[PDB]
Amino acid sequence: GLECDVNICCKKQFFVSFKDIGWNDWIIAPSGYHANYCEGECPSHIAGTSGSSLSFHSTVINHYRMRPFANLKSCCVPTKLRPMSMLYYDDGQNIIKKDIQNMIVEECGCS
Amino acid sequence: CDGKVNICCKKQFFVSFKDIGWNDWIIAPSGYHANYCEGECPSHIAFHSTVINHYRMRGCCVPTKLRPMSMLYYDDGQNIIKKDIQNMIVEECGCS
Amino acid sequence: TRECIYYNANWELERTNQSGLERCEGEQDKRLHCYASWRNSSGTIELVKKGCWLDDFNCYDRQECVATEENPQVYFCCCEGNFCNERFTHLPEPG
Amino acid sequence: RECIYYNANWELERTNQSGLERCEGEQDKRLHCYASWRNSSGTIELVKKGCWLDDFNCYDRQECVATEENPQVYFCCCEGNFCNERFTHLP
Repeated sequence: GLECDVNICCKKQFFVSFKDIGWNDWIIAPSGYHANYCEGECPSHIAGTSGSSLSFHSTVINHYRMRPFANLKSCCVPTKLRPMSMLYYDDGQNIIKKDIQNMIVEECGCS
Repeated sequence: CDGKVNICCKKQFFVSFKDIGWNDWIIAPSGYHANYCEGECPSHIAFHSTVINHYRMRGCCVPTKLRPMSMLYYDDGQNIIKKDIQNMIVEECGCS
Repeated sequence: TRECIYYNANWELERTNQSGLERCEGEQDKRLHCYASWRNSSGTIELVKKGCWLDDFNCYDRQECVATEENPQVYFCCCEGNFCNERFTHLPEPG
Repeated sequence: RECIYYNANWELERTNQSGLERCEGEQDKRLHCYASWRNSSGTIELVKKGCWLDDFNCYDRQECVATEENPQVYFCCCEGNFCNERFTHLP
């Protein structure tokens, strides 16, 4: 629906273990995180519409559409992301604590 | 954008409310720069960012950053409303 | 930071107060403005709304609240600075 | 949320060494404190203490307990005010 279990654009639960990609030699904490990703089809069910019916932005494009955006396609992408704290070694081996934006995909929607 | 690659990038686009038909319900602003993303993904030229693309070299063009905007307008029942609308102005584009 | 005069003629249906101040919020980079809006069909002012208004280049560096459209049905002005929408006027400009 | 703040690398990072940190967060999410330290044969050397955005690792923990047994740098996080003022190792 919006959360997945093979279907419409939805949010797939996914855990990235830094050990699985080699980054545990520079990241101290966390040892991984629920990054998630988006996947699925972007259908056209709602007449008078491209993608999100609520977005002003794509309603303006959608309107300017129906009279230089013919070539446009809709993917399943993140609509909401959330930051995460990380404690890691920078490239001079100083220990850094930072809040990294856009780490965790919280919601998916068709563009 | 580039005369040589079709890279993913920000294209400018001003919206005039009087043009599209929307000035009878929208008091303010008269308009604004509602840009748009075009180009081809994935990017080969030029942090989920990196976990993705780094799982990708081994394993769409869309707004990556947006500004909200205030609007004064007539609602459906003919009342004047003011709302701060999220995701109105594309500042930056990138590949998902 | 930034405080603005607050007025809502539509306080009843939205559930707010009618009259006050509003304390402005906007993320780090950006400017914050005040605004007023009103009607005037026949000489008598009819307040609509006053409040905070997000970063908008039409408001940049305006210390007074001056509506500039020629002959609107609803007047709107925006400004920079604390309680800048306490007063408002109309100073039409070609357009 | 408020947390104990400590920065062993204060000089280079140009912060204060110690104090508090008031945590800020978006709307629907939890706040946590963390601690981090070295333990070099019986002697604790503090690395950093402060606030910690929502992570599932910290959920319903009143106590700051080390996540790992023998790493070079230990980490704990916890939920509630000043829960990172003291901490502990695993067994």
